[PDB]
Amino acid sequence: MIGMDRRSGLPLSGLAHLKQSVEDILTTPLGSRRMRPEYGSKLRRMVDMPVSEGWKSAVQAEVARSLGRWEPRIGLSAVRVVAVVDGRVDLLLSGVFEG
Amino acid sequence: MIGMDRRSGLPLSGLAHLKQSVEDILTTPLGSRRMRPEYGSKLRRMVDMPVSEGWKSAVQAEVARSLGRWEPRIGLSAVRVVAVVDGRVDLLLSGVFEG
Amino acid sequence: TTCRTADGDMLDSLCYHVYGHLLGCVEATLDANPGLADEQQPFRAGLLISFPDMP
Amino acid sequence: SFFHGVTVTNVDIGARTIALPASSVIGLCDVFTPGAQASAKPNVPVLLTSKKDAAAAFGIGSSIYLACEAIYNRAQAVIVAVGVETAETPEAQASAVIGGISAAGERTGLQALLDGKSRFNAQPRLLVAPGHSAQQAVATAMDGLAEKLRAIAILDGPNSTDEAAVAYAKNFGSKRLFMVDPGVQVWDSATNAARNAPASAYAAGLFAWTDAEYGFWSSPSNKEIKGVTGTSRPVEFLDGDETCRANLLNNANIATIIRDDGYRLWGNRTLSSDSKWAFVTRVRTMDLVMDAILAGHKWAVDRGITKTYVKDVTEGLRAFMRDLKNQGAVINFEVYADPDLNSASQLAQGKVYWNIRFTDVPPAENPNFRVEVTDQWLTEVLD
Amino acid sequence: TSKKDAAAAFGIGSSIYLACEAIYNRAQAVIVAVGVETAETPEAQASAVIGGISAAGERTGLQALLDGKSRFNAQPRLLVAPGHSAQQAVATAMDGLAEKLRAIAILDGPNSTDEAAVAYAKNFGSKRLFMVDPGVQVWDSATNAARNAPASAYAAGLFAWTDAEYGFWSSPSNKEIKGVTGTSRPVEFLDGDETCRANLLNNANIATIIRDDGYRLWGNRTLSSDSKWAFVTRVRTMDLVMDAILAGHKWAVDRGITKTYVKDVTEGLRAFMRDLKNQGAVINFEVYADPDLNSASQLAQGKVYWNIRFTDVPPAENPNFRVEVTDQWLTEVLD
Amino acid sequence: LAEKLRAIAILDGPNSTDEAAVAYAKNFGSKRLFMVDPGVQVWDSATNAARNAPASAYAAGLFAWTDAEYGFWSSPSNKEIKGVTGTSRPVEFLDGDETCRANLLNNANIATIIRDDGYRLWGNRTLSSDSKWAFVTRVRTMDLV
Amino acid sequence: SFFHGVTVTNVDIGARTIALPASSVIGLCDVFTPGAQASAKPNVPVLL
Amino acid sequence: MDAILAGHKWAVDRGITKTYVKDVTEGLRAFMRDLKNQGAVINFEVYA
Repeated sequence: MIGMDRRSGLPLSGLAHLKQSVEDILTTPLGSRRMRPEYGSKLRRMVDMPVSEGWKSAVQAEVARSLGRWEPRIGLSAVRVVAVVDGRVDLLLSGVFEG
Repeated sequence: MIGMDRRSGLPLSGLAHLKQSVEDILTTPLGSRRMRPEYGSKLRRMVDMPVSEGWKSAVQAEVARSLGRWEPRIGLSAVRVVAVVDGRVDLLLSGVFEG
Repeated sequence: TTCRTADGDMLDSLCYHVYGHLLGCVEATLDANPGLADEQQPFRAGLLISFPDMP
Repeated sequence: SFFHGVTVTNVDIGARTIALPASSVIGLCDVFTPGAQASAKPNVPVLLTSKKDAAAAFGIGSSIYLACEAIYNRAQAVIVAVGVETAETPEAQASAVIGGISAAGERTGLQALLDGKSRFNAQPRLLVAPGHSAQQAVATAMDGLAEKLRAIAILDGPNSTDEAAVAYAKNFGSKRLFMVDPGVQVWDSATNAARNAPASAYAAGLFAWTDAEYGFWSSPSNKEIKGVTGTSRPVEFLDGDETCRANLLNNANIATIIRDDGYRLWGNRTLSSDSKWAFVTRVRTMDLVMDAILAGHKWAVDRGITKTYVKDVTEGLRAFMRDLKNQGAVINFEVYADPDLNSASQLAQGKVYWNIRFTDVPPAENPNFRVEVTDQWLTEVLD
Repeated sequence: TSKKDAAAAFGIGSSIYLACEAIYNRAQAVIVAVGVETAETPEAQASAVIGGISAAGERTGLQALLDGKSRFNAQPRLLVAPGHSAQQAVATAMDGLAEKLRAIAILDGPNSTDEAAVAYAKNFGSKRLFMVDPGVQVWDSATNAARNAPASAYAAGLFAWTDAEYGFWSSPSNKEIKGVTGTSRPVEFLDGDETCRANLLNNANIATIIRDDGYRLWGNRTLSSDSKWAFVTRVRTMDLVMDAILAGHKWAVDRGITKTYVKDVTEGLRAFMRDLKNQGAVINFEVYADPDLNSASQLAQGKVYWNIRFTDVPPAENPNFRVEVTDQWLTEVLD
Repeated sequence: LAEKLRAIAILDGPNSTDEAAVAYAKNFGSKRLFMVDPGVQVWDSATNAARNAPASAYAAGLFAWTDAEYGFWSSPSNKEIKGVTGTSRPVEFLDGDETCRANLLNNANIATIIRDDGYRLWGNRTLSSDSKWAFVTRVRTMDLV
Repeated sequence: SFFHGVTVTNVDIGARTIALPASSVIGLCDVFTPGAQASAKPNVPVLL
Repeated sequence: MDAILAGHKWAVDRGITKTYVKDVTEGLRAFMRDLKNQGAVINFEVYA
């Protein structure tokens, strides 16, 4: 599939089109799109929730949900919480490459 | 079950109602109740009986009898004679809690 | 069933919480509302939208 | 013969239970006009538990009923309202909210919230003086009052620009102060227009709602404020930029209301200089487990230090922290009798020490994601 | 003992209730208040605070605090005369009173410039004097404006608060003052500069109130000439472990010098210092009966000597950091 | 007399202010003296009102009750007094403040009566000068063994 | 009796967290014409 | 050097106990350890 780049308008198909779709999904909220209230992620609503073992069960679900809905060309490998520094939660998201 | 406290008249259901019924039974004799000559215990008649191995077979029976008759909400665990000090017989009565 | 907006509320967000879907439910809201489309899409603090029944 | 008969003793060596003091009592103090419709004297505290009770005690149209309206529209909690009378100068209004003491030997302004436990058995955990906390005299007298009650006094900065809000927050530095700067612009039912609210009672409606819906260990820093319809001097936080206008306020320990008309509170950093007590979650759970132990261990003040006494305080203390661990309040705990501080000379004075070490569940204020493309699974398409 | 108790004994408009309000808003401690009647001139007010003895044979002014233990069994440890300590006559009378009570007499200098604060702090040279120079600008609920407080009772609330919060071995020199809504003549403390205006006052053994509208006490040095007794923490713990030994050993005044008496005073003295070490008051200690001073001639007169050596916990008034960029772990980027 | 019987003579101070309560307890210094300062206000059946009791017989009701309930090694210094309905000159003990007015009397070896309507005894220290015999529990078990 | 009652103390001996001062604030100083459209004064700093 | 100076203003009168030097360094190693896996430094050595 051939799409356009977000900045600079360039037609890129494989590498950055798969990256500009996933990295947008993690920070786009629900209801921000016009007439599409189910596109986006609950990750903007996961801010200031307490970091528990049931919280990681939700983020690993919402990564698997919001990318499983609207990005079928990405196979998710692992969403591991690797560091809690100063309230900042480091979640490693290693994704496979297709095409 | 909701009952009243013996002193002070307060309505207590679980903790002290199960205790004011068992601790009363061990020192209430038979025939002291009006028109109920079978309520009470033989433990007031076990005073000045010789402390033998057949005597503990009677007290562990009369604890299991007089509480088994009129207190079904208490499961008796163990009535162990733990000390004979100066004729005083220390019988440990650990009871379970229900409700 | 008239509801009052806030100063940053938008039309398709509001009637998705009320109705549950947006197929044929936004332009019917603009139809049965006098002068709603004339008003700017980021609604003012106290405009009144009457949401119709049976979308 | 010592005693001749049947002895039935009660040894009473059970581990007791510990309850929490409900975590959501709101201490309110604002202006109201006394008269025939106001059923409250202008300096005594009045316990409030409903919106109908707030209008029947202070009258509709008072400045303290508008603060009770902001709390009861969002949450459902217990308000210890004081209520003061209107002074002539606005400077003398700040002298009445602070109060002090009266000539009859009774507390007058904010000091009457110290009578909230001895009169209603409800110690206020949220100290709110809406509108008056922008003055530094009231906010620094509510700061010293929040340590007497172990409460979280919710300040609100002035409605000037962000330079005057940061310079206002540089005066406090104490871990029991929570500053919500941008003013809520709410719709007035009387004038049928938008009026400006101090945005401090609306924050109290979030600290009282999230404790009854998510727990006191959950910060209110992403929850909706239902009543608002505007925000004077609106803040900027677009998507993910670390240099937004709202993020430069949360950097300076100031809570904001980010979104369109501020239907999301934003900020869980209290005005604390120590980065240990920076979060409102860690301050609130600490003052809740330090008062559950204090008000829950008054049965063990002359029991006598036996081996079944220290063990049945500890096992009654682990059972309180284990009812907090599976509830989600803490991650893990460690309750033990102190081996060093329980010496032979400390126990001979009646002192016995217990250590309660635990870990609060921190709020995820920044979930960081690290996305990457690889070539490891590029060789997967061969068979 | 409470803010309701101070207004009932002195009234709201009194200048001594405003010193109790400065203490009770920050901490909750016992106050032995004296109180004097308002004299005519400001010079004759100083002679009433100093006091002395009366014609009836009774201590009147600051000397009435020496009756604080004979009547209430609560000897004062913080001596505060707010506003009157800025005169040299009262502050010299409070220094001699502070050694009779083993107390820390909290002074306050004049609210003039810093040259008038160094020239005032150069008069004393005594290890039981604590000076807080810049005047607190506090809200007055009687005139509805911001008045200038003497800033001496507000430091007394900090000494009473750290004993209940951190212990008596902790200096209040970073804790916060509550009622203060500003500082007259604001002092400078910018980033880390050792030539700030507030640091030059701590170099002259004067505590300050530093930050934006005054919310931090700054300075843990007393007005001592010796550098041994420079810290307020060391003087405060020494006067506390010497009044606990004195009042705690009044059972041993005619017990007879046996072997089970010398051994069981030391074991009651080692256990007292051991309970201070794990509490956090001392770092280590060494309690032993004196080998040389317990001679056979001194023991035969009733004199028996014990040595209690310990180290206090010094306040970390200058945590230094030494950062350097090296190339030592630069070859770690090879595998 | 308390040394002739190896007893514990339960005193009661005056119902005056706390300056007069400490200054009265500074005369005794012996380990067999237990002082309960605030006078109990108790309801009367004769005058049909609240009369002031000396509060020394109500403390001995607790010394006789804890020996039958919890034993002679147990201090009566947290147990409830049943007949009372108040306390003359009520003392302050709010939650945990160590400079409360009830704690300033226990520091001077004086037992008090603390809570609302005065329904608790407070203070296990006897009026002893030695730090060894300060607790009234230790003096009671020593005279019993 | 030092204190007869229950003490609950917060010992406050944990390690703290250190955050960076954001590294990206650009101090600027260049000329402009003050007037009606310019909402600043010609010597004061303006946050942008 | 500006994060350490602005982040250690809590420790300027805490009193030098063994749980203070141990717990300033524990928060100072964690500042550099969270700066090392972030990629800013390569390795470090924090010690009193």
